[PDB]
Amino acid sequence: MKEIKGILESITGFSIPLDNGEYALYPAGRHLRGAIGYIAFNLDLPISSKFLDFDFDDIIFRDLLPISKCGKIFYPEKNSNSLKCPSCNEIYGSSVLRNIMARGLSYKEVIEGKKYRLSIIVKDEKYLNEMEAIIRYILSYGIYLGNKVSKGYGKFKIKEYSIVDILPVKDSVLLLSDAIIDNGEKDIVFSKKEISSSKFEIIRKRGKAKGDHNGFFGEIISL
Amino acid sequence: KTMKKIYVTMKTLSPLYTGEVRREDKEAAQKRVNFPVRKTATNKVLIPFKGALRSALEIMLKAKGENVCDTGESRARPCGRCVTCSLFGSMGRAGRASVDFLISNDTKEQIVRESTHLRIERQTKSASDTFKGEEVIEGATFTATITISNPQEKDLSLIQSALKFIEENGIGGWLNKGYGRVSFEVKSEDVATD
Amino acid sequence: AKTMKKIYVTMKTLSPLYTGEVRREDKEAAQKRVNFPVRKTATNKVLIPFKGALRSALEIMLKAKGENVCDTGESRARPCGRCVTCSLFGSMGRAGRASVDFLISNDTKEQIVRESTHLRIERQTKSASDTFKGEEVIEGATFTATITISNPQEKDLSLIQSALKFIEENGIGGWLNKGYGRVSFEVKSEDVATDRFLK
Ligand SMILES: [Zn+2]
Ligand SMILES: [Zn+2]
Repeated sequence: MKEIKGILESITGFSIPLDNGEYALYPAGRHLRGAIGYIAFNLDLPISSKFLDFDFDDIIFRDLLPISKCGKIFYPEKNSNSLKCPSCNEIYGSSVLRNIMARGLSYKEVIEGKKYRLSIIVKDEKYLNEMEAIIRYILSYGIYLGNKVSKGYGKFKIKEYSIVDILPVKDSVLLLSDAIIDNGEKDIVFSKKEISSSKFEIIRKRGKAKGDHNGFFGEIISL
Repeated sequence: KTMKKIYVTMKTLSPLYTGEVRREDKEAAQKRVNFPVRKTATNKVLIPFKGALRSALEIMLKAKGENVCDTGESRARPCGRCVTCSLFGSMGRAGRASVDFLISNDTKEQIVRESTHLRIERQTKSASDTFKGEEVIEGATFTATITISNPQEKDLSLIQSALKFIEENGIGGWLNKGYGRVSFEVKSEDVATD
Repeated sequence: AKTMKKIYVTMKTLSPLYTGEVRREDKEAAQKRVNFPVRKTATNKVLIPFKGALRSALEIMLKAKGENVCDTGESRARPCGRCVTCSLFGSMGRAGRASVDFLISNDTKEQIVRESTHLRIERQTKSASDTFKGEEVIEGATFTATITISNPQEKDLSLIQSALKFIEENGIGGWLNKGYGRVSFEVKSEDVATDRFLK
């Protein structure tokens, strides 16, 4: 278990349209997986095969929840579109979202110049060496998370590559990312856009909502 | 596999304008300017690049004779076998090229300068309307990164002629007034495994 | 379409030239020394706006000739999209066909631009009542632009050259009623294809 921590910085703003008009203030682990998948497959790194299968977890790609001036990552509040920091009391909020109207199109985007958390918990050191290579490509050539990647949006660049061994710190959890616990309430929607079948599947799995322990969406925090 | 890494560096030769697209940042400038320049929240000026590259290659490759999808209309669909539709994408398959925004190297208050434009009554020979608009100075340096994956050998040459077209035609807005006359430079490299 | 008429204009100043600085920062940082700075690049070369001069020349002459042209110079006056100046220079719908570049000088500010004393003299007591400093481009400076008509519908070069004769007689820039801005253009056209760069 050798997890690669970091704080990514948005060099260019990102756009995550979710559902019913609402957007996503920070990018999620889904986007991280997908982008690392692309980087791996386009560089023919072997691990790419497993990344197709979503029901996996030898490398769990947790979300890109933002970090603050209080150091500690922002955390999802009880039924709120805001993420008050644990230490200190600053909110992330929908003040990062901006309605953009460009050449007829009308989408929304989160402003750039922010600092988010990189946390890829590697369960077995088997794939940690390939994890070094994917964070090498991110360290040099950036990683583009979100919509309009070919147009240039979502330019995240890592600023620290701290490869730290971590424990599953199970205890007793907090659901730091809305997860599909059987038939919970919040509707969660994903995608498996596979190249070499041209197959785009809008998969949906209803579950719980972040703001309320087999190892470490599906994240957990001490409470 | 193989992937191209065309790092483009622009230098502005005549004043640049690309309009601001965030509604809130626009309206928080419509008190002062009437045409604010597109700006990041890191106070850097970003220009759309993919559309310009695509448009230039579409126009050029069409005039040469090669069947390309003109996507400058309201077609809302290209096809999948075009010379540009392989490179700058199609509505079923992603692009081989992933063109990035031409972000600046300097911040605003060092590149962007408010300006005055006029409308002159042809008989009175005096100003009818006056308006403010922002612009990027000449000599200002911008950078981008084209990321053609699965290179097709002609791809680099097509991207650099596209660049020659956007040096003749211009990037940004107000291109018939004299704005946006630029000068690119290419330093390409083929990234591979590690 | 398949070809592009590439007009190459070279202009020589036959009189002092003034076009005012549009940049508020550059103007306000010049009011310390000069009351009327000229339009200058950050590459220290002098810009003159050219499209509007060509469009004003053709609209005035074409209204005079009896042709039907729109007046895109009045307050709240829209273009037509049916006139020949709406085809050559553009409307609120269809883009213009001529992409008229700026008239950028071939020299820098230190070799063409001089500060100059200007006066207001009382008519009765024949003595100066106001003094101010302007910048002016000297006589003999060479500026270069490039008009580029896409879809070169023939009569383009004739209309552009007639407009350049009008600008030669009338002037380009500011203070055009005092003797400033008298120029001499030199056309060198061409018809190079759109596909020219494709290797
Ligand atoms: Zn805090
Ligand atoms: Zn007209």
